[PDB]
Amino acid sequence: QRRLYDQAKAALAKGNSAPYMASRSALRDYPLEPYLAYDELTHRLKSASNEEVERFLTEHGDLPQIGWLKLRWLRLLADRGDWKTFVNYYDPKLNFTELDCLYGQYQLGHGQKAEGYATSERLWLVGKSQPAACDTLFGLWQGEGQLTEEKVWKRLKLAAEARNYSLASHLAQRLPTLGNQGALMVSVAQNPAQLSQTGRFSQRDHATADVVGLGLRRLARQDPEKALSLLDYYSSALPFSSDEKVAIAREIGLSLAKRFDPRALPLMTQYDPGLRDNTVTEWRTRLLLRLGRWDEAYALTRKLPQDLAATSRWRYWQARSLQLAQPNSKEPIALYQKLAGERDFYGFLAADRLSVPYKLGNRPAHIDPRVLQRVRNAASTRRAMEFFNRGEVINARREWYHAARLFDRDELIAQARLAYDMQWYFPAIRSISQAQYWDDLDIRFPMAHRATLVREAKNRGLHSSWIFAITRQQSAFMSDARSGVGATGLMQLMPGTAKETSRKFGIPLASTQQLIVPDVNIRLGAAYLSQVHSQFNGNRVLASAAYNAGPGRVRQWLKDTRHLAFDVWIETIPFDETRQYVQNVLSYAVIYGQKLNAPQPIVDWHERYFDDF
Repeated sequence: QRRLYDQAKAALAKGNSAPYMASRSALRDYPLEPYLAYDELTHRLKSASNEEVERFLTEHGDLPQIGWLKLRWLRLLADRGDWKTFVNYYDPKLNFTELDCLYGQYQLGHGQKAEGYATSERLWLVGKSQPAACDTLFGLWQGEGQLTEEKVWKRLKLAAEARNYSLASHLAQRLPTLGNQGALMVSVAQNPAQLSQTGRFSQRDHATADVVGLGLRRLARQDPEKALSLLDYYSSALPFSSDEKVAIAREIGLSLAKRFDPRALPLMTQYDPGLRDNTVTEWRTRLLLRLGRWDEAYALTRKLPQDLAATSRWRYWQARSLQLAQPNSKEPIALYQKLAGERDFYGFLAADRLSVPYKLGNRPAHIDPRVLQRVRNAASTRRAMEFFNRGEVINARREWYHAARLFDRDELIAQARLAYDMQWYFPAIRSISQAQYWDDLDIRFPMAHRATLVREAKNRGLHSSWIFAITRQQSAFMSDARSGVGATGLMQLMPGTAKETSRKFGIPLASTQQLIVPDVNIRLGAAYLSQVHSQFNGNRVLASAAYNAGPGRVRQWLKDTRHLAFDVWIETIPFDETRQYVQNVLSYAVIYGQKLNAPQPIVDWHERYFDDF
């Protein structure tokens, strides 16, 4: 009929299961019933039989939350010493370190000594604190003389790299001979500038080298110039392995290169001449492009390994570096023509360099309805469908992601289309993306919140395509999206920025929790957008970057320039996030330009060259 399941759900959270038992067989057919079964079993888990739990795991092993039952149940199996059953259900792919440490204890108590050692070492060499279950394991492992001073030293080094200094220190008080260098590693990790006192760190042993090597790699982040100076000294003074040296040169080189210091080039060249490190290789090339050294850039683009060379990034820059080095050569038009077909930032630049139309080619997928029917009738779908109609966004979203976890390519696309048809845009975007079917531009770039975006764009003299592109990159139309560091909503406003932006523009805000309202979020998003637009003279390349990284960052990336090309500037952005972000926004603006029937070239005329001059 139509289900008052909330009676039973209210009974179970908290206390009593009597309504669920009464109701149960009316809900034989209802899809969310097994969430009730789940809690009913979970509250009495400590006294449920094996055969009952095992049976629940077979019948409902498709539930998003089934892993938590396995964790709670396997704790009991270990306490009770019922290892036969523990091992039948312990799954490493749950990623529960409590369980992995429990499985280590099994290994050691049941003959598998080599494997238990290896398990213990694998969980010991971690720079953060581990569960209590692992203390028991590390106790046992130690009691078979495997916990050597070398390994407590190695974990100490990981902990200092993780900046977990209370852990790092506990470990330093456990070094029977190296306790000096342990204390010295923690000092240096906290302030690596102390390495200027070279007399204090010249004790010629491997432990001292470990402290100096860490110190130099950390110092390289904020003072790469000082660290470059000190490298020369310390490499003579101390027994660095060849790999320990290249690891230091890597950080010093990368940090110098991101400040556009040409002293990075000889260092990078000497410590990675094989072009083994992709990141060193890309920034070596980027630094050359910044300095106008086109020939060297070009030579370098020709040496790249297969996996870099195959990218659109370095196909482009091979072509453009040649065009810059040899303006009169025609080898670059061949290279651009092969690339101009790709629907991607670099492919658009290639098409822009040839003055030829961009290639979009919207081509939605041939789907078998026998596949569509199967995915529409899957238990996980039926449940997710029902959570959507109930208002529970997060539960429906949880069900959706988790079913997709094991769907093949055909099924994922079927899933994608089902979500599009509901106007449920972010999950369609998400599913089609993990399907890697990129040609369906209707699903990938839908016109969601069009009224509200097109309105607040005209409001502030901004192009519709550009606001469409920002919110697509920032949220992908998840109205309640939240980032790792607390940026909130469709245009990922930062609580601190939202506060400023509210105050300035006379747009009222109740709270950070109100950033989830589309109409609120877009007003003060599009406000802050026009501000940074105006701060950089209508330059969407600069203005975009500012939106993601702060105008003071963008100002720093503009000193001291003179007639810098826009593509070289974008390519040489120090932050990987902000570089990718800018590239995506500019690309998405092209595409939403076509879909809004207000064409947008990859860059405007006035954006092509800029400087702080």
